[PDB]
Amino acid sequence: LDPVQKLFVDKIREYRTKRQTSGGPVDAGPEYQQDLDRELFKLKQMYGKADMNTFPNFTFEDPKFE
Amino acid sequence: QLEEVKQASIKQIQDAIDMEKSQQALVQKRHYLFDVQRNNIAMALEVTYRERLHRVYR
Repeated sequence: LDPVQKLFVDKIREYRTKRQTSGGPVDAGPEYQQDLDRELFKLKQMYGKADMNTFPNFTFEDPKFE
Repeated sequence: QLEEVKQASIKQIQDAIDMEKSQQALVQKRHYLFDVQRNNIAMALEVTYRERLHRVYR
């Protein structure tokens, strides 16, 4: 997260300023939002379009052999 | 004379064997059949409930 103090002081300082804001963590930026929504689609494909907030359920059966 | 002696000897033990072999089998094997299938039936269902508890949680 942190190394070279001579740059680092300013650089890290600007990063925290981000966190210290709630119009986004200082801003967000369209570009990210566009990709987010895309990437969000894809991984739903990755593991099917059910919603794993709920779990599966099954049904039951039998037949006579002879 | 000696022919007839053996002819009934054959036929008699023949029907002894085949009938007694029929008798012994039927009990066990039919007892067999009932329990085998029940087996099969029941098994399936064990799995089917279970698997699912996996599938779902996954």
